[PDB]
Amino acid sequence: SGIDGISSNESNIKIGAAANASHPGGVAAVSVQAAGAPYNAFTGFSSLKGLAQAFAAQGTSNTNVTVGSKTFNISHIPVSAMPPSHSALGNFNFGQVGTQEVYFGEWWKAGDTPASASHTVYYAGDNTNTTVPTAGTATYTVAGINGSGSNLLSGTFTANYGAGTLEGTLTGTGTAVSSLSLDGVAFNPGTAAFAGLATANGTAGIDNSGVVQGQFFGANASALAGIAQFDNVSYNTAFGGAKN
Repeated sequence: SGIDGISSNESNIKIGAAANASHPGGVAAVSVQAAGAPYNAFTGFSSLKGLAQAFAAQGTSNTNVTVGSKTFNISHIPVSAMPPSHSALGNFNFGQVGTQEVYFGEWWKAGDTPASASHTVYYAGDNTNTTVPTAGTATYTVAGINGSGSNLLSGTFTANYGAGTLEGTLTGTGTAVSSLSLDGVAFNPGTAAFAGLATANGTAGIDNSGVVQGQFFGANASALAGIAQFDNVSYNTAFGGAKN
């Protein structure tokens, strides 16, 4: 019980819980494993939102973005906008699913781009209260991050709880990925973790090498989050969704 999540490269990014919290295990956090001490500590995403607000005049941003009926708080933290002593922490773009304890995002090393091998995607959320129905259907409004803090992928995912399948496609402009389609993404009915394959289209053409991993979160599966990794790392994407 507590924070669950996945990173596409644990040499660069690990997810966990913020230490010394009022809710041990309940505050989603991220560690830049690519950095040495003291830059590799686990920092709560909530604190990173605060930094993205605090450095806004220098080029970071924190914005409540509406996608249909849902709000996704987006934090954009490029190395170029942060003081030199923060260069080892690298570049972040991440989102929060509403006010739920569910975060999803990406990272890459200082001096790299999202096309570089260090492009890493992750999600993190509190599993403590998660339950998933064993029957019926629901839809989610989903936002995706792919190499940008200003242009998001968006779409609707459909959860078939009786069949144990998650289906749908995200689309967007201004990112390497133009469309991302779940292929056989599935879960045991009544359980939270899902995985499968994916196909992206975009500025490099079709890439069907995608592997998707994620999970439902919250009472009655009020949210979901996950990652999609491809042979072409510029297509690596993190996503989060709120149940409609």
